[PDB]
Amino acid sequence: NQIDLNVTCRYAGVFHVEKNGRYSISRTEAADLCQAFNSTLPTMDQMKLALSKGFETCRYGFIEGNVVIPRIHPNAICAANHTGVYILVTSNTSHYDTYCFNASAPPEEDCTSVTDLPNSFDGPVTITIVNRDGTRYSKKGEYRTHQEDI
Ligand SMILES: CNC(=O)CCN1CCc2cccc(N)c2C1
Repeated sequence: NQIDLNVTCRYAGVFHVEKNGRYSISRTEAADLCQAFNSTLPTMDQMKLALSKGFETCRYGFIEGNVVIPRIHPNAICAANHTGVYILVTSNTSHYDTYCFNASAPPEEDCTSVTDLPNSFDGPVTITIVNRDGTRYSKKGEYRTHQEDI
């Protein structure tokens, strides 16, 4: 009973989280996941500021209201070569990664590891934070508050 959470650097408090390295987070689960990081789904304005500080990914994820990919450099296989906060318009499906926003993070690029899941609750799941440099932090708990997500 195990979940990997792959996390990025924070940029103006905004970071990306993948569950088990595959698109697998619902909108409800996304909010709960950010809450476990003492974070919220970013607003568009928060994401735009993060982008301006150097944030980009090649993965769709929830923010408040939309599913997006922040892009700095044009890449043909990431958001069809777009730059800026690319907004997903048309999709059949409901499960993505998520972005999260931590107000207490540093104001610009913070490429240190994440070493805590401070607001996880009691539960049976081994949850492992996996940093891009491979650094891991594990704890037993839960973060999902909606039954349909478990
Ligand atoms: C096109 N696919 C991607 O861009 C996936 C990027 N993933 C790849 C897997 C991974 C593992 C640990 C931490 C992080 N941030 C990541 C990021």
